[PDB]
Amino acid sequence: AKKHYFIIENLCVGCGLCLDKCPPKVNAIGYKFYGDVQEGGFRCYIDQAACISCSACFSGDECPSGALIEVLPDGEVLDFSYTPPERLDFDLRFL
Amino acid sequence: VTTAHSDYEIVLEGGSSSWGKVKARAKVNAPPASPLLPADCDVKLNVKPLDPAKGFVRISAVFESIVDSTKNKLTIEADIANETKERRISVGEGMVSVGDFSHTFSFEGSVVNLFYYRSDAVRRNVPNPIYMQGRQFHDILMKVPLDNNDLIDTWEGTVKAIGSTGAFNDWIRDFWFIGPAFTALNEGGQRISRIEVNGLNTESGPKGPVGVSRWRFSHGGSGMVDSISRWAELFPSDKLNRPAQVEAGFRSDSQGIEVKVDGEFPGVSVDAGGGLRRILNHPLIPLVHHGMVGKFNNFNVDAQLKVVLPKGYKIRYAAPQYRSQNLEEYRWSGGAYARWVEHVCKGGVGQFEILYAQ
Amino acid sequence: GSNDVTTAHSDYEIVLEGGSSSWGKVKARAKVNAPPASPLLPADCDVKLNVKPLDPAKGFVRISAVFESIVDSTKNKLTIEADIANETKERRISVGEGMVSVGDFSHTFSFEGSVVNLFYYRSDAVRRNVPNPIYMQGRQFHDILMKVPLDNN
Amino acid sequence: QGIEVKVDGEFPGVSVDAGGGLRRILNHPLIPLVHHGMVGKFNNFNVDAQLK
Amino acid sequence: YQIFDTEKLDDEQVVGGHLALLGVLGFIMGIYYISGIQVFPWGAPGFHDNWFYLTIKPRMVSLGIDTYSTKTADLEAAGARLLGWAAFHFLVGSVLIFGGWRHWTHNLTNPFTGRCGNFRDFSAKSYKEALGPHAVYMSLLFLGWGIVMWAILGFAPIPDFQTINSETFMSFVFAVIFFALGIYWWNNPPNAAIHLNDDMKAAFSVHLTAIGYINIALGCIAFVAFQQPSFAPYYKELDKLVFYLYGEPFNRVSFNFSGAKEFADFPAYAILPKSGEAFGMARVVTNLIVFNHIICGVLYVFAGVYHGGQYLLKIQLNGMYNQIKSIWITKGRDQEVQVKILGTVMALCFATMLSVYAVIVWNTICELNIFGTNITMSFYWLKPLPIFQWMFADPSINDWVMAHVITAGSLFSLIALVRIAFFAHTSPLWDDLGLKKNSYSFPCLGPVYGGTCGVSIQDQLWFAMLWGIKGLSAVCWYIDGAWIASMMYGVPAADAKAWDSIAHLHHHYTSGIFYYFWTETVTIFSSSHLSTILMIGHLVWFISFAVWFEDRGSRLEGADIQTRTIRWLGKKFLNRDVNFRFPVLTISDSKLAGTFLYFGGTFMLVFLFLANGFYQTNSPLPPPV
Amino acid sequence: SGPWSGNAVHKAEKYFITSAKRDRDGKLQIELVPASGRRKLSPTPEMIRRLIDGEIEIYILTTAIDMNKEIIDMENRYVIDFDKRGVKWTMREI
Ligand code: BCL
Ligand code: BCL
Ligand code: BCL
Ligand code: G2O
Ligand code: G2O
Ligand code: SF4
Ligand code: SF4
Ligand code: SF4
Ligand SMILES: [Ca+2]
Repeated sequence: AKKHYFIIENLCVGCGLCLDKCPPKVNAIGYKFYGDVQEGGFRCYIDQAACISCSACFSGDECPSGALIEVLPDGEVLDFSYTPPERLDFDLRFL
Repeated sequence: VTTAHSDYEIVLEGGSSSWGKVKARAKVNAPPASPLLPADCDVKLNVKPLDPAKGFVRISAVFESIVDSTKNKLTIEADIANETKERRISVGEGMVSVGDFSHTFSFEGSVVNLFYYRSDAVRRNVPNPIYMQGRQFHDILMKVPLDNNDLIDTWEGTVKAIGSTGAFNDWIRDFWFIGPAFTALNEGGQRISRIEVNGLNTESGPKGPVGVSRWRFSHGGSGMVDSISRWAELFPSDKLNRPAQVEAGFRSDSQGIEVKVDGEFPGVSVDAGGGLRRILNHPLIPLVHHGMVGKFNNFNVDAQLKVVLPKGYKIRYAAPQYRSQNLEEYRWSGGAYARWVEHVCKGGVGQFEILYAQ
Repeated sequence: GSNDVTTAHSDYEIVLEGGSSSWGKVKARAKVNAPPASPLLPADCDVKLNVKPLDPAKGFVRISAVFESIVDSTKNKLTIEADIANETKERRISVGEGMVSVGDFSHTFSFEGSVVNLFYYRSDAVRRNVPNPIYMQGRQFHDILMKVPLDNN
Repeated sequence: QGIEVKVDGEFPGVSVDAGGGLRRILNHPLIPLVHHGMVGKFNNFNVDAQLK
Repeated sequence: YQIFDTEKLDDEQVVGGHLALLGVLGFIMGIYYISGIQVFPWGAPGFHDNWFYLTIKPRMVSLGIDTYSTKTADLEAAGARLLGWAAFHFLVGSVLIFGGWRHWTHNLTNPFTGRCGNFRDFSAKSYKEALGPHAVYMSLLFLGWGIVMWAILGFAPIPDFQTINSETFMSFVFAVIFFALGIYWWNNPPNAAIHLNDDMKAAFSVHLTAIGYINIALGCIAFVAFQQPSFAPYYKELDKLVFYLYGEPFNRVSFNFSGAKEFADFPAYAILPKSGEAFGMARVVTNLIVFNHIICGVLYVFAGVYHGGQYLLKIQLNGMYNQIKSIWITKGRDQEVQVKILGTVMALCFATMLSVYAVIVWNTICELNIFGTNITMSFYWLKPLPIFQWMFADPSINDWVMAHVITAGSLFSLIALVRIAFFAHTSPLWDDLGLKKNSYSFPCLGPVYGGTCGVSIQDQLWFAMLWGIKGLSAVCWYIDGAWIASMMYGVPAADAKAWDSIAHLHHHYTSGIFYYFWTETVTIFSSSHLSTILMIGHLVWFISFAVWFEDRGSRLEGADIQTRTIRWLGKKFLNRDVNFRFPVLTISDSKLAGTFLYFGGTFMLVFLFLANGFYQTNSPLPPPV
Repeated sequence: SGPWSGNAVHKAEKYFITSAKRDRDGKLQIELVPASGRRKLSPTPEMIRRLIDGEIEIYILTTAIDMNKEIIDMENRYVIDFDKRGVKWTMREI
């Protein structure tokens, strides 16, 4: 359906937590090695011809690198299902 | 001590729907700021879709009260439609009865809402605008049958007052907002302009003469007024595909106040962007208006907000925190929620926001 | 038992100077556990006010002010910087400029202002019978000429 | 859930002559007091403070 | 194992569960009471001594319920009193469990009158309004205990701090102050405001960690108190008694059963009488009581910090972590104090244990005369300062190393606890890259950057427990008199039997750290019961390696291969009898299961060090010249 | 700023380009959408000045080839006007 999910290549670390939640009838998530898997050479990816937009991949809040995005149906791009409100800070000392 | 016992419930619907059920109970042991006691009231609001092609809906309202050994009743029933997104049309009728006196009326009204600006930067830099200044214009034509002696007396006195004095147009605002209401007008953020009378006529009718009056007035706001800043939210003509209701009742006395509210209607939850939805921003006029009676007795607070979501929806960024998750329900009690409840029961307008997704 | 606790912790300091001087240092800390009456939360703000003597012969001084705030995930900034002088003891002249930026939108401005303050009375009995007057009725008149460059749509 | 404040300042006009050789702290401004009074009545609170 | 997690329960179910648990406690205490019976008032030669009752016997003897004698009237009266108290405990426990039923199911209704009850008013809305009346509730418990002693057990309240009448006097003194403190908090609640919102995880974690230090305090208080002359009638009257335990070396029987067995004892397979004064029973019971509260106290501390992290992580995921005024949060919400605070604790931990470990090896080197050294070259002169020599009896070098091993052991575990407290969501390295922690239990992130194992806060809890073993075990050696000052002692190799005399020890410790194992197990091997515990403890412990090594994927290999053998073996040997497909624990379960086998296995064996005798002499061990 | 404000993954506020429509101007439709996705911004030289200093980063989302002035190496060196080179992410599913 709408709102595809689109794992980012350059940020992925290959932890594989994204791959767990995808239903076994849908093997939409896979691996790519192209090198030695100790300096980050087994990044995963999503197959768009099998994905059925479960949101199990995004709504689970598991990606630690922000590699899952879940682009919105019209044009919008997400990175995590909710973000804190970005305040700004200092130091205090009660005299 | 003066404990304040209150009980709240919201129930939502899934999908793209916006309907909701609302339930409320309340109790205080404080004397209401009414110079006549006791005072009781029931309110029925019903609305059904007249027809969706025109956008016309039919809305009814009934009020009964007993104010210090005096029965008062007000019935109104009308048809409303949005002719444009900033014009609204209404045709309705009703009656009012106090004690033994009673009389009917039929009105014919239009309302136009205008904002002072339309800058799109305000639309791309602020995700959740709150204050929005504007002005409303009301054009009313109402007919009342003159059958009682007192109706004829009021009519003749009004004609004489309108003819004789040159300051009727602005002094009418003194009689208009009786008692403390007038004061709220300044503080609640509103400004009522002088009315403009377009002619008082009398014409023969079915049983006798009928007084016809048509008049125009306007009122502006600095943003706190919901009827102006949220002109689009308060009349959800889209989601009214089935009848909706609001049904409340308070019952005051010399020693505390009783409240009881049911309701079911759309517009409870709105889109918040990025797939998340939210409970609608709390209206500000009721808060600041009730703040003018809620500062008379310091009180203890206990309450329980209980929100029920549909399948697969999760609350994220609830500020203040909730206390329990009974697998679909979320409950707020004590602590920061109690502090916020005490804050808003005195006129405070701090934001308690709930975002939910799926 | 009794009602809500909500302690309010605050800390104040004044430091003066001797002689005929009137200078002073002021320091303040404060904390409350109560929800602010802001229909948008959270909200943060910093303010810088600085002033230096432009030159004493004219009486002209230069004053700057910078505001940053984050209001519910929205950065707001306002800068103003101006020169002020007392032309009389009841007229004041100012020439300054600044800018305001919200989110991505931003624009500058330059103003040219005068202010006149008038009291409703000048009775000297009010000056010889009351040692510490408090209330004093009057009216201020502002005359402003501001120019803003039109560059955005 | 509460409010944080932090203020520094250094400027003239803090102390004024009061006649008879005595000086005083300037009379407290009234507009800030009455304006803040419109938000300070919402929660009853406990007070502790230093003035030094 | 998260069926009773806090975010799923409301407030009443906590009260119901607590009442039910109190009832269960009453049942088991009654069970202990009748486990300590000797004669059965009707006369039925009862039970033999077991470690559960021998732990509480001094308290009963102090209260005039049990006794230290073997006569006609004494045992008959003691059995009757114990039966009465056990029955009373059973009754009160049944009532309490019924009340637990009543509070668990939201059913506070009177059975006699058709009345109801609201948990809100009957009162308090938040937990700070509840602190107050609780102090009034506890003032009643102190008041009742003074009444129970005075009315039933005698012991009129008298301020004599050498006999038990002082305890009765104190319970009335405390009821005064807890009541007086109760009213003030009912009118002036205190304020750490954040504990009321998520009050069943935040406030719980603080209490659990606070209880942990309390348990350690009573652990140390008991050790000092029980060795005073005032406590002599109840603790080292144990020495001049004779004990019959279960698992004692029994009356052996030959194959002639004829069969010249044993000493002259009429029962065959009889339990031999064991003297309780050659066996250091007076200290053995004291060690058992003290160590139980110390290890439980430490464990509560680790749990309290761990659950604080579970809450602490949660408020950083929704967004409120930025949103606290409580100073208990702003003092560490900076990421430059955290490095300084963690830096200054990991360096002090470096400076301390390196100092003691240098001393321990140097003493060990000096005995064996390695590299041509004498014992005169050792630190046999590093006594504590004279202003600190009151807290020790016979101050010496053995006390100096102990006082620092505890510090070195404690701060070594504090590193993990701090890293739970601060780096629950982000660490300087994890924010150095672009990375998250999101689950407080995720095992790793993969082999990227060389490996990312055990970074979550649950793993940090495991290492605190594992590092805490060294600190906890150091207590077992010290309270059993083990000479932790050098790692060999009493060994007949070169100079170990010299410590005595060059240091004027004026006592005689059992052995060194290594030689601790060879000694002591002389008695462990003598008992068949203790011998089985030795074998079981070692079997459980090493199984931890099966789940603690980096092998979970390897075990996932064989499970697949196994499934096909039990699949191919039900094929042509027996007919179709097989559908079972082997499960392997996940990494998160592997560490949870591994830590319990490691921690559980090692401390079932520590029991043998304590519950096998004291064996500390007072002979200065003349020189081996 | 502090790790606990905004998102903990990023060192500053991240933006993405989502629209590239040609409206009589070629690339008026640069729609800077933040990571949280509640706004639709534009080049807006104020955004450019806060970009160039330390605080904004933008990315191009391989799902305006020359109109955004690709230069000449590694198939990507996207620059906006003259100053700063908006890095881009890749999502090649093949
Ligand atoms: C209260 C703030 C403004 C105000 C704001 C509005 C708004 C907003 C509207 C009108 C509209 C009307 N107003 Mg006006 N109007 C005000 C003061 C007046 C006064 C007067 C003597 O003061 C008069 C005579 C009128 C007259 C009128 C009619 C011209 C017209 C239709 C009334 C209606 O349908 O009745 C029916 C009467 C009621 C239903 C009573 C209940 C009113 C309360 C506020 C409803 C609460 C809704 C509840 C929270 C949720 C209900 C949901 C249920 C499912 C239905 N207004 C004040 C100054 N007025 C309506 C219009 O546009 O007509 C074209 C319209 O939308
Ligand atoms: C929108 C308001 C409702 C209305 C609601 C009430 C209520 C409520 C009450 C009365 C009451 C009465 N009504 Mg009426 N009344 C209305 C229309 C009329 C008309 C008319 C020619 O239209 C007349 C002659 C009357 C006559 C009477 C008074 C003689 C009588 C008791 C005095 C009183 O306070 O009046 C109040 C007068 C009015 C609210 C407005 C009267 C309108 C005048 C005569 C004609 C319009 C003049 C001017 C252009 C409109 C100004 C705007 C209004 C000030 C808001 N009503 C309109 C339809 N009427 C009382 C009663 O029932 O038992 C004691 C009472 O409590
Ligand atoms: C607030 C009450 C009155 C007000 C009272 C004054 C007073 C009094 C003065 C002006 C003056 C000015 N006002 Mg005016 N003015 C008001 C509303 C306005 C509005 C508006 C849209 O509402 C506008 C555009 C203006 C415009 C102006 C300019 C014509 C002029 C110079 C401003 C300045 O220097 O900027 C600089 C801006 C600031 C520094 C912001 C900080 C303002 C706060 C109040 C300063 C607090 C001082 C602090 C307590 C101590 C500071 C000490 C430090 C050591 C410096 N005023 C309100 C109605 N206005 C000044 C003048 O005379 O020009 C000839 C002047 O003396
Ligand atoms: C970080 C702080 C720790 C310690 C310091 C500590 C010391 C310690 N441990 Mg340990 N340990 C943990 C931590 C520490 N554990 C943790 C976290 C766990 C997991 C829970 C853990 C586990 C186990 C297990 C399973 C066993 C042990 C032992 C065990 C003991 C034997 C080591 C020894 O003899 O040192 C040798 C000691 C000497 C003084 C050397 C003598 C030689 C020559 C003369 C000369 C050698 C040259 C030179 C002196 C060498 C040292 C150089 C130095 C001075 C620069 C020893 C006392 C073993 C035994 O006691 O077995 C009987 C054992 O098998 N632990
Ligand atoms: C006594 C301790 C152990 C076993 C008993 C054993 C059994 C076993 N292990 Mg092991 N193991 C370690 C200890 C033991 N591993 C350690 C300390 C490490 C860390 C170095 C370790 C590591 C690996 C890796 C990496 C792999 C395995 C496997 C693998 C399987 C192979 C299948 C096999 O050989 O059939 C033959 C298997 C048997 C004959 C098992 C029958 C026993 C009888 C019932 C004795 C009773 C056991 C016990 C006393 C009762 C339990 C009571 C307790 C709960 C109170 C097979 C079940 C492999 C698989 O899982 O699949 C192939 C694999 O990859 N390991
Ligand atoms: S949205 Fe569903 S189908 Fe698509 S990758 Fe995620 S889990 Fe698989
Ligand atoms: S969870 Fe995130 S980092 Fe891990 S494989 Fe999936 S996309 Fe990559
Ligand atoms: S061996 Fe285990 S802990 Fe280490 S990186 Fe691999 S999966 Fe993670
Ligand atoms: Ca021993």
